Amino acid sequence: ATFEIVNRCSYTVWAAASKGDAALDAGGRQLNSGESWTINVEPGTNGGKIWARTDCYFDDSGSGICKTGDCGGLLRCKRFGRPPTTLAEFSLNQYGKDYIDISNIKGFNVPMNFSPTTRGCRGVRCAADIVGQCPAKLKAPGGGCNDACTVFQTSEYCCTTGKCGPTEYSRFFKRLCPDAFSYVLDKPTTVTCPGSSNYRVTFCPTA
Repeated sequence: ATFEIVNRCSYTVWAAASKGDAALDAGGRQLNSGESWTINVEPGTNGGKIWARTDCYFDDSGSGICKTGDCGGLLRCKRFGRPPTTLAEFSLNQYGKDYIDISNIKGFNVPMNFSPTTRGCRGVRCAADIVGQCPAKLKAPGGGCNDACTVFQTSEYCCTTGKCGPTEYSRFFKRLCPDAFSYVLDKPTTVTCPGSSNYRVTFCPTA
């Protein structure tokens, strides 16, 4: 499957793509404002994620650091990124269908639209100014808006036991972005697409 990743932000981002235990395609790449990078994701990929990283510095070997979404200091991500990270999430060719969503469970750093470029389903978007409106206690000093689990490490925010409910913090993310997961047990906003659909992830779709 192809995923065209487009940076419409006025700032550079370093896109990342991983399924947690491996990179998807090259795993990461710099996208200056306006640039597009198309990756190929193997059919059947389960639990894949794409996200933006901000304020990165990498040496000639591809090692360094980003202020949001850093994946073990690598330009080419092999693992998931450090919160806060707005997440485009997908599982492909799962009993014949693809499943996509956007999640704020690991916080928010950059607004995004995640849409199919082929027919059969709609896209999802979280493009509100979550960082600007972020509750004081969730503001990440390194940049972005942290989720409450990251900040407080409680069973209720992290849904450790699996019986958690919505919280004042999850409701903030949900109010700003109704179409993205705000906590682990949020009413699903996952979209079912035809198996083997193709997609486009756009950072700063509206601004």
